[PDB]
Amino acid sequence: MVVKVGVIGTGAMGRAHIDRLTNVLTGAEVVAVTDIDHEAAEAAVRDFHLNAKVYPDDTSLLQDPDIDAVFVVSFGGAHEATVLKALDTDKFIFTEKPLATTLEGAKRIVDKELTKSKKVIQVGFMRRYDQGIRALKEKLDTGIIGAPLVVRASHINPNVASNYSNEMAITDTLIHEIDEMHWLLDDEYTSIQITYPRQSAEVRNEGLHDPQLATLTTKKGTVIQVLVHVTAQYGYEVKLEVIGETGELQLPNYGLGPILRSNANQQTAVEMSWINRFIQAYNTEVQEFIDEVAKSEPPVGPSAWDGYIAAITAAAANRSQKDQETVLINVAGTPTFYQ
Amino acid sequence: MVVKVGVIGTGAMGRAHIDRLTNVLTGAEVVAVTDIDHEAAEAAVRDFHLNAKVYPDDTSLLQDPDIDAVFVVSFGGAHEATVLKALDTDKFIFTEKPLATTLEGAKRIVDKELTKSKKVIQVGFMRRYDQGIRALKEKLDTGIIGAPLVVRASHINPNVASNYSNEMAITDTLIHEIDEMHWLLDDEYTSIQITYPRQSAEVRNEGLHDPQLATLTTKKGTVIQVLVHVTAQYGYEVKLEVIGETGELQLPNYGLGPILRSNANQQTAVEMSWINRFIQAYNTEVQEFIDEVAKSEPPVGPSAWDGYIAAITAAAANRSQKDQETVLINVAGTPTFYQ
Amino acid sequence: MVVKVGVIGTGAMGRAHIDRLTNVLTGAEVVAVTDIDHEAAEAAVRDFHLNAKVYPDDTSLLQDPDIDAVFVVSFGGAHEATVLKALDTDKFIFTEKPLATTLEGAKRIVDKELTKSKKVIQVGFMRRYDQGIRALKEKLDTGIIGAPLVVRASHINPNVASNYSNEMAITDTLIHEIDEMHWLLDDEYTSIQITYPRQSAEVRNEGLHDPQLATLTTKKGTVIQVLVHVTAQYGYEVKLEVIGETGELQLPNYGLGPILRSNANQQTAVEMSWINRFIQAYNTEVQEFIDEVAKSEPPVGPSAWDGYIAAITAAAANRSQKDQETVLINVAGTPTFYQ
Amino acid sequence: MVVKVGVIGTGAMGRAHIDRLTNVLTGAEVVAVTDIDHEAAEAAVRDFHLNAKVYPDDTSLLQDPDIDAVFVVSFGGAHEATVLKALDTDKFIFTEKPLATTLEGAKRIVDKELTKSKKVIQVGFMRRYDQGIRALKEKLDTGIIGAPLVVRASHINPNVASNYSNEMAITDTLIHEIDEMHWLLDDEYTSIQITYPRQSAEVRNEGLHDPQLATLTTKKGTVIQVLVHVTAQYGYEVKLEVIGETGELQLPNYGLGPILRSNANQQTAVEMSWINRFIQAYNTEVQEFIDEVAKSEPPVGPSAWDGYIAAITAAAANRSQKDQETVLINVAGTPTFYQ
Ligand SMILES: NC(=O)c1ccc[n+]([C@@H]2O[C@H](COP(=O)([O-])OP(=O)(O)OC[C@H]3O[C@@H](n4cnc5c(N)ncnc54)[C@H](O)[C@@H]3O)[C@@H](O)[C@H]2O)c1
Ligand SMILES: NC(=O)c1ccc[n+]([C@@H]2O[C@H](COP(=O)([O-])OP(=O)(O)OC[C@H]3O[C@@H](n4cnc5c(N)ncnc54)[C@H](O)[C@@H]3O)[C@@H](O)[C@H]2O)c1
Ligand SMILES: NC(=O)c1ccc[n+]([C@@H]2O[C@H](COP(=O)([O-])OP(=O)(O)OC[C@H]3O[C@@H](n4cnc5c(N)ncnc54)[C@H](O)[C@@H]3O)[C@@H](O)[C@H]2O)c1
Ligand SMILES: NC(=O)c1ccc[n+]([C@@H]2O[C@H](COP(=O)([O-])OP(=O)(O)OC[C@H]3O[C@@H](n4cnc5c(N)ncnc54)[C@H](O)[C@@H]3O)[C@@H](O)[C@H]2O)c1
Ligand SMILES: O[C@H]1[C@H](O)[C@@H](O)[C@H](O)[C@@H](O)[C@H]1O
Repeated sequence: MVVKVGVIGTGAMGRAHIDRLTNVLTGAEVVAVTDIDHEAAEAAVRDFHLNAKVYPDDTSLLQDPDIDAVFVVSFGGAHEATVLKALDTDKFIFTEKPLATTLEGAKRIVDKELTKSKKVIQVGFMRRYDQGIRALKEKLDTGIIGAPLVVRASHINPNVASNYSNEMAITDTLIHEIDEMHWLLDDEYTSIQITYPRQSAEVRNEGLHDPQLATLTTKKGTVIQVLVHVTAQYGYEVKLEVIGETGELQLPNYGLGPILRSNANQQTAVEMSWINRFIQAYNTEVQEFIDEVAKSEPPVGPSAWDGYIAAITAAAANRSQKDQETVLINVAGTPTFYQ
Repeated sequence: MVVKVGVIGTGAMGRAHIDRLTNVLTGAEVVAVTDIDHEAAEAAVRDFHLNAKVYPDDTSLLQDPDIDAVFVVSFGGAHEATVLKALDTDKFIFTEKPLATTLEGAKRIVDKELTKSKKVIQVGFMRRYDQGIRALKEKLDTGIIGAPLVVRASHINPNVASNYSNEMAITDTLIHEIDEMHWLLDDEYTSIQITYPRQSAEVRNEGLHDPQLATLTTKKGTVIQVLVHVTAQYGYEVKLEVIGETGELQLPNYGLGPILRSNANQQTAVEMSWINRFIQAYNTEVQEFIDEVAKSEPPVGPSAWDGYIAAITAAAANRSQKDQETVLINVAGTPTFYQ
Repeated sequence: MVVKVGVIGTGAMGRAHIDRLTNVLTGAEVVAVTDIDHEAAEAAVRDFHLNAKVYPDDTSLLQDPDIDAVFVVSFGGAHEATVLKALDTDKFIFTEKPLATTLEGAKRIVDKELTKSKKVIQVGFMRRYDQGIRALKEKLDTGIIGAPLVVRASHINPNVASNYSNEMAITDTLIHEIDEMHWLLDDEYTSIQITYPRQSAEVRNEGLHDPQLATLTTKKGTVIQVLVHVTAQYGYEVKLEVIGETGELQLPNYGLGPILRSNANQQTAVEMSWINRFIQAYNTEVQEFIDEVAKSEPPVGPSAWDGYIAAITAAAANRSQKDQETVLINVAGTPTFYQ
Repeated sequence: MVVKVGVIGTGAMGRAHIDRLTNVLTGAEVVAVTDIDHEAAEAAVRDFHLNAKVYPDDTSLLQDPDIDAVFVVSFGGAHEATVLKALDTDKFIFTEKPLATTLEGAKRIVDKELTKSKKVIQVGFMRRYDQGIRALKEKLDTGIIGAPLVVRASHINPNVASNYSNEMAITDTLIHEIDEMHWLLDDEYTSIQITYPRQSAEVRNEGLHDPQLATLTTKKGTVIQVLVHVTAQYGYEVKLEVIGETGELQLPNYGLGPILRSNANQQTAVEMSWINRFIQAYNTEVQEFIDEVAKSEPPVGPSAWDGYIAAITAAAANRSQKDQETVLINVAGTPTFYQ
């Protein structure tokens, strides 16, 4: 039997999740939608040929007793309240990142979900589902390179829109690494420091520093060095290297396109779209959520606790962006509810 | 509508197709299976959690009116009779390659299908659906390397089962390249020659020559040199290089796993089976079949005609296997039914 | 103590050898030169600031008692006579390839050398000294991939000059693979066959077929497939893959230049010059010869007998070029003098 | 003419330089040696078949008027006094790194050299002669990736001797990157900071932190992140990546050895010896020195001023090692003498 889904927020990513649920993946149907732009909601039903109700708001959607799960894909600042409303129902909840735009909001969601008899929230950190990143983590966990001492990573994007701010370097971009590293390493963060190399001439946006260097430390002492470079021009690329006691692991060459020998060069195309880079991870992530719902079991993907960790770390990083000083992080031990 | 599927042959690939139809793809349910090994059939039903009938043979399964489409996934030599029996029904038919193991068998199938009012057979030539191979073809077709003069290909398997015969080097293995190159180049064959290099000590099957070299020539004069090496030990690999007038195109190494630096080496894993190497291609081809069946429309993928055309060249190769002499090929034009 | 060298032929490669001997390598001095173009010879003296005598011909140069070794770097057709004269002296002899332009010439040399008390000839087949090619042979010889069954190789050149003939595809280009493969495999050839794929539109030379496919068979059964492509446009490239019973070996990409990420591509440069490609090999080869002469020991590089094997094989290939048919090769057993 | 050389310090590197000068490179002869271990010097003479005088100390050796140049290859701490003595002579001076073990000693040398009628000192920072590193610099200097924003580098070593100390992570290992980067970027340093990640279990030496992270900043604002890992086990490796405004450049994998397909992996060998890694650079660096001396021209390699920059920066690094705090660097303008 089919997992009946409501979607709250039918913009870009909302529509892409609808497409996933409707066209790409198995076992679900979108039967309700809402958007504060009623017209956007109506277009979704129309464009994807859904047999679905358009609700005027989130509150009314959430009272529909036939909806098994909700996807929250509205503006980030709007997640917190909506998630708290859905927690007054029994529905499963897939929220895109962030769990909340403040760490205070995140803690509320955590505290409330912790009052429930079982976990219902999955947060949209898709990196964990990417085949390559997953395969590296698995290899690391065999012990073949010993303990992880240093991690070096890059988050490379070709160009940004007019609306991209200095803070979004953290909240939209580094956030992926923020969720990824503690999971990768099975460790907790103790600090974050953002430093600014010389400013790129390619930056067109007021207040945006690019590139940015993020250094994180963990409780076991692993140091993580992330390069964030969002006006890099050449392509979209995610790089990851783990330095171990006895060896190293890194992500392979990405891409399926051919190797061209021509005009005194050998070359391969580089991905230009993060959308395309992570198509697989999005599919895998959402299919897993649906599969869990379908058997009336809690999600096994990133949780509200993960969302809270990310929120705390992002806020520490936003603080660090002001003065380039190291900010400490102390995250509480995970409630057993979240293991 | 959800397509109700029967699967005939529930070995390695039968199982993989059941898995994908059940857990990954959309719009299908496996409702019946059969295998000459009843235990294998029962194992498939249980391992994939099916509510499926287990029929004692193909003929009984084919006479179940509730089945919309059948998958023929038995030993290659068994496809011919099963496909012919299925053509006595109104079911859609997906057969794995080869269409048959002889030219005469393939021709029987085409002759019978031509008596029907619409086309119902798709053949599992999945290479055409592989994203990398498609990307190479599309780049070739831009003209960037000029005309294709030579193609070099490898079809590498680590080992074979005890039932793998010399003839199967062509009908089970080379058949992929036989179909592929004529699609890739939009050209047809004028000859094939099989030669036998130094026999590997790794061969364990009586009568099997390994490796084998296949030289195919096309009408436009492109020469294709295929290496078939099915006891290679190291891994499963498909390699493709197109030599043009002004450049070259090559398929990249396939791999998701990490690069490991350890013990005086830098290494990456190689796939050990088709099952994972071509998972995308199998998913795509099968989804397309199911989507067509759902509309009660003929398949748009490779046809029994493509199967026959390949069988002509395969039969030529099997003839060449006897004396290592070149065998001429001149295939008939595509009948209107198959255009 | 310094090996005194005379150079016979002071053209492009003659000058390059002079340069090596004078400015790059250790233990030698060019004290005499000759060229049928006297002006070229004088120029070589001035240009390399030599303390050397210019002789009118090879005969007179060869009478200088102070010369320990001669370099034969004239037109290929001139090698035979000069090498035969030099064998009337006790001097060591480095001849560039070919040993002789006919097989009968090569045999005359071998027969004459066999009367001497020690071996004095090294032939300039430099591939054997290329570090990459050597490293591959070495790894092969460890047994790690088992016995070599098939060799796939490419000799890629961007364009040719107007003097380049069909037969030069063998005598100037394939000759390197002809010397290389029997050495690589510790084997003897039994046949060669040249075939012509579709003719490239890039060919501008009368009578030239390009590309050419060369297939060689060996006594142990290994099949060698070489692609010769001399109007390839994109670069100069030497490729080598050995298919073994239990694994494969291939040369890596040549070049030390950086990997560039730019403009939606990842790229490395491709060499356009065979000269640049084989700088190291030429240096290593000549240094070895000099080092042997310095000890008054026989050269240990490719011998007149290797020159003979090359000549017989090349002749067979030029024969095959007429009709694309296989031509047998039965090389006599190696004389103990050459073992 | 032949450059007559004296060598001070005939240990591992001094013997390696003697070997270069005698058996590999052109244009030099070792005619004098000294070592505080007299038996080591005598042994160098025997082992390399030198026609050389053994002197009991540096002072005595420096009085041989037949010596055109001296090589200083003693303990680092002995370089300063010896170089200063040598500057009272007219001989040219090749000193292995470091110029001096204190910045004050380096200044003394600089100050003294500045009084002379020509520059005579070259310092053994061989990285600048490495073909791959040079090719990367050259490409960077074309402007193709825009301005350099960040540099990421690794200095990876398998294991260290029992006498390797924490400070040697800087003075023996990071010193190479210290000289390299300011040259690479044509910039000057403004700061250095050494941080200590998780301590490796592979460390056997009391007080040694491994790995170590070094962050250098430059006047133009480029940030350099170096990973120093000297108990890495797997191999010896130098990595370099330059992140530009519009692209990236990175050094390719080192090695000419083959790609092996075997045992479910594709692999290439990793160098285990620093010696073999930089053999080319050592040869080139020394040949260039000898070629300059042959002409009575000043060296064009790394100078005493480069030695001073390195000593200042190393000193700052050793200071940073105490508390992991950033240390400023402000080197004086380069004297015209050293331009
Ligand atoms: N990689 C990822 O995981 C990833 C990628 C893209 C976007 N996202 C996240 O998805 C969310 C949406 O991003 P987007 O790119 O689609 O933005 P968007 O602006 O296109 O779409 C958001 C939609 O939400 C609607 N909306 C806003 N507030 C609402 C409310 N309270 N209730 C209902 N609807 C509301 C808007 O009208 C709009 O239609 C954001 O949280 C974004 O961070 C995540
Ligand atoms: N397209 C591809 O890449 C790909 C990959 C693997 C296999 N195949 C094809 O799939 C088919 C099956 O191969 P496999 O690897 O699964 O082999 P397998 O040996 O694992 O399984 C074959 C199954 O067929 C059963 N069988 C044999 N004859 C039968 C008959 N008359 N009726 C019913 N069942 C019968 C056997 O008992 C066995 O269970 C072959 O045609 C093979 O060429 C294609
Ligand atoms: N091993 C290699 O890779 C390689 C590379 C280049 C050339 N070669 C060989 O080197 C030889 C010379 O080639 P090149 O490119 O220098 O050609 P070139 O034409 O530049 O020079 C040849 C020189 O030989 C002189 N010469 C001709 N006949 C002579 C004779 N009887 N005595 C003395 N001098 C004579 C010519 O006047 C000319 O100066 C050829 O055999 C060529 O095949 C080998
Ligand atoms: N550039 C490079 O990459 C590189 C590599 C290795 C060594 N080096 C440098 O080479 C120098 C030597 O290192 P090594 O590995 O050969 O060490 P080593 O200990 O093997 O040899 C040093 C030699 O110097 C002798 N010696 C010590 N003090 C002396 C003095 N006052 N006068 C004369 N001789 C003296 C010692 O007896 C010994 O024989 C060091 O400065 C080292 O840092 C540079
Ligand atoms: O049946 C399989 C299948 O066709 C594979 O794709 C091929 O690689 C194997 O050689 C063959 O035995």
